[PDB]
Amino acid sequence: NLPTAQEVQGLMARFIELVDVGDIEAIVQMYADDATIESPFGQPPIHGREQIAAHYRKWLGGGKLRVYLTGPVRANHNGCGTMLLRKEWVWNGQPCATDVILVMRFDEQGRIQTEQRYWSEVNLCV
Ligand SMILES: */C(C)=C\C(=O)c1ccc2cc(OC)ccc2c1
Repeated sequence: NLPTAQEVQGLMARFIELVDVGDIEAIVQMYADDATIESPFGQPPIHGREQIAAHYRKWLGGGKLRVYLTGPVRANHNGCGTMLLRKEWVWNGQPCATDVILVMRFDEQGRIQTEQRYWSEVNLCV
């Protein structure tokens, strides 16, 4: 009854494609109304399309954030998918780069219900 692996792959691919061009309005639509993006920093989770919109607006509004799909998009048949990305930007006045594993869980309507992210900071200074 949930989205097949192929659908998940396509959806996450499209998600990356939407992030690449900074289509925030389109991105927010891919999430469920009560979607949740858990924090990888031990903060309380983002919840609702409003907070998600604000989050993506904040982080993508600048345009100075690069995101590259490094690994292939994998997915099971439990409506869950995973992918490996590299994020590159600069906070304050210090260059920053990190590898990120995104895990997305889709609902029966094909929208993102729960999303998790796992970081691995890239060595740059030494
Ligand atoms: C990349 C430069 C940043 C993130 O991917 C990022 C930043 C902040 C949050 C907060 C949160 O819950 C408050 C969930 C995910 C992220 C992701």
